[PDB]
Amino acid sequence: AVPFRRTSKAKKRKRRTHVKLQLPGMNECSNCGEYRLSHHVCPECGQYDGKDV
Amino acid sequence: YRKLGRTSSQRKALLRDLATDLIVHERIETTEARAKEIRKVVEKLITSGKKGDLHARRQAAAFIRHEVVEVVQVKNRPVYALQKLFDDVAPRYAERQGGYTRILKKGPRRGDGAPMVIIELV
Amino acid sequence: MKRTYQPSKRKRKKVHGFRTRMSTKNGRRVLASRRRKGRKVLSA
Amino acid sequence: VTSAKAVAKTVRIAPRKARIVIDLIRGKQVGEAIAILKYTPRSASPIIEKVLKSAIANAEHNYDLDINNLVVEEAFVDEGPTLKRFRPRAQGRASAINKRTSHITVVVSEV
RNA sequence: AUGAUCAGGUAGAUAGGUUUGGAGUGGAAGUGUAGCGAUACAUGGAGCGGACAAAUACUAAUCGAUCGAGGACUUAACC
RNA sequence: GUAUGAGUAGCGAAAGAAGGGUGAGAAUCCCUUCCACCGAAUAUCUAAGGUUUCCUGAGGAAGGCUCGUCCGCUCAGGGUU
RNA sequence: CCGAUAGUGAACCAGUACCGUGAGGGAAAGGUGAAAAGCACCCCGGAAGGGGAGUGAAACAGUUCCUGAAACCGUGUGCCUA
RNA sequence: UUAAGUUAGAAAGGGCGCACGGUGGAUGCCUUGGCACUAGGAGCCGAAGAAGGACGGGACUAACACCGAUAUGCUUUGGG
Ligand SMILES: [Mg+2]
Ligand SMILES: [Mg+2]
Ligand SMILES: [Mg+2]
Ligand SMILES: [Mg+2]
Ligand SMILES: [Mg+2]
Ligand SMILES: [Mg+2]
Ligand SMILES: [Mg+2]
Ligand SMILES: [Mg+2]
Ligand SMILES: [Mg+2]
Ligand SMILES: [Mg+2]
Ligand SMILES: [Mg+2]
Ligand SMILES: [Mg+2]
Ligand SMILES: [Mg+2]
Ligand SMILES: [Mg+2]
Ligand SMILES: [Mg+2]
Ligand SMILES: [Mg+2]
Ligand SMILES: [Mg+2]
Ligand SMILES: [Mg+2]
Ligand SMILES: [Mg+2]
Ligand SMILES: [Mg+2]
Ligand SMILES: [Mg+2]
Ligand SMILES: [Mg+2]
Ligand SMILES: [Mg+2]
Ligand SMILES: [Mg+2]
Ligand SMILES: [Mg+2]
Ligand SMILES: [Mg+2]
Ligand SMILES: [Mg+2]
Ligand SMILES: [Mg+2]
Ligand SMILES: [Mg+2]
Ligand SMILES: [Mg+2]
Ligand SMILES: [Zn+2]
Repeated sequence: AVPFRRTSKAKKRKRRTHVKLQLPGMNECSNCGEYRLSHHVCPECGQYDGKDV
Repeated sequence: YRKLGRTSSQRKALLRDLATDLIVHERIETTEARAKEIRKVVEKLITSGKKGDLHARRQAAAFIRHEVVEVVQVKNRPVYALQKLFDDVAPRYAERQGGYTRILKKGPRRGDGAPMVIIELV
Repeated sequence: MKRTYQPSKRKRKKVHGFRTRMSTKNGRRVLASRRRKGRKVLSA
Repeated sequence: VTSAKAVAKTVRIAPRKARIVIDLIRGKQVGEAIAILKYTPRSASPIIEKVLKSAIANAEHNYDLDINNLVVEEAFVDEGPTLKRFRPRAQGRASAINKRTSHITVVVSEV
């Protein structure tokens, strides 16, 4: 329950190959022209589905 | 149904509170699952108000919290959440069958990244 | 758990005080050696 | 003349937690990179956002470049001076805690 | 467990609601009658009814974005 | 002085919810309503001990097992008849 | 004879801070520049911190500030790798 | 077209070489402080209150140094 040998740099980086984070799922608001998340209310013009919220 | 991180008595008290603020304010901001659960309760309550009996009124009063919405110059007596539910909210949806509420997603909270929404009855 | 140090002002000054040191040949020895080393507080 | 840069020296966030967000905006147009940083829910995003906007501003003012034709040329995170703290464990011993800092650098150039 | 798998995204019954049901519990509230009263009887297999069934676009699956081929050489048979 | 274990163990008994306000920034600060917990105590005094931790106006580097616009933290003036 | 792990424990507010009821034990910590001439003014930011401008022989001398090795952490790429 | 055969290429990530940074404080140079001695001097202070301290004194004063309610100092004799 305690490491027998220290971990080399190659093995550490190989383990960290999957420890990234993905890219946000966004597109452009039709009214704004600005970026926003899909299926969300855009924070700039405060509209969703062509109607003001 | 879903357990919301709290036991049966605490969960029931959370649902009675949230279903009352939606009646009084008509628009509140909460989290995702916490909104997807009160969606059902508020609509069952509005159906009870739609019936409009005395049996229905008592059955709804067994769930509404007893708090004042606003005081009116009727002698100036206040009105309560049950009165508003049976006199204002329920007559609005006389010609509507279901779906008295909608949920609009907003985005994560700074403190803990919780996905917040807005639930509002129209 | 009752711990080992239970403070008291009187019980401190009556055992470790200056007059208690100065009342004995060996207490005066202690004061002399602390003056020799150069300490800021003697006895106390 | 063609590139501008801005650094944030000794920010309190730890380097390993900021590199994971830096690795997202590398080699991307600034208009898209700002939105990338705005919609990702991490604590390092506001710091990198401020650094990137500072770099864009002093590209536009000092060297008179076109905003719409800028890309994130290079972005990296360096170690800073760490602060040494302690945490009292059980049975009378203490354990070390490192409050690490970082330096964040971003460079914008035309493409 | 999370990925994954499967059923769907207005070319819609995918989830919630609404309307009918069903299991389950067992005779609701209000009013009336009998009794001094606890209580009993009627209206009435009544009322309630998470997760089960069928209908129904009322609410949410809007709008968009990303990835993804033009196919090496040699020989062998009609060619 | 700096690594590996590793973004891993832990974050120290407990019920919170929404609406307004402040602010560059709010689950965490202020106000309101509802809910909940102790109640031979988790209430009120008072010795020992501590020694300014008390109050007001500013502050957000470090301390606070998260955040902080807040604090028994930082700065400056007061306060014990 | 030493030259900042050396030489007194102490080249710096050292028998100090801290530890112990007490007697007692007992550290770490030097260097901008010849001269503060210690960055007016503009820009991003709440600030910190930066990019210009200026002083200076030097700012890659900007308040652990002469020199600045190794461990350690990164960015880019020439050859190889399921 | 089909059949049989042969060989390229690839990088989610990694290895080696090089270039450029960050952290860290070694090495070089320097001296404010020490160590060991030589020649000379001096080898005691106190009831006329000692050695050592506490509290105070500045326009602003937390600390060092100086001073003592005559308190960041008073009188006099010389130097400048
Ligand atoms: Mg209970
Ligand atoms: Mg599909
Ligand atoms: Mg349905
Ligand atoms: Mg149909
Ligand atoms: Mg039945
Ligand atoms: Mg493990
Ligand atoms: Mg855990
Ligand atoms: Mg806790
Ligand atoms: Mg709140
Ligand atoms: Mg109780
Ligand atoms: Mg009891
Ligand atoms: Mg006292
Ligand atoms: Mg204490
Ligand atoms: Mg204090
Ligand atoms: Mg206070
Ligand atoms: Mg803070
Ligand atoms: Mg904090
Ligand atoms: Mg304080
Ligand atoms: Mg040196
Ligand atoms: Mg030394
Ligand atoms: Mg002590
Ligand atoms: Mg110098
Ligand atoms: Mg500045
Ligand atoms: Mg250099
Ligand atoms: Mg020099
Ligand atoms: Mg090096
Ligand atoms: Mg590589
Ligand atoms: Mg002699
Ligand atoms: Mg003698
Ligand atoms: Mg004179
Ligand atoms: Zn918009």
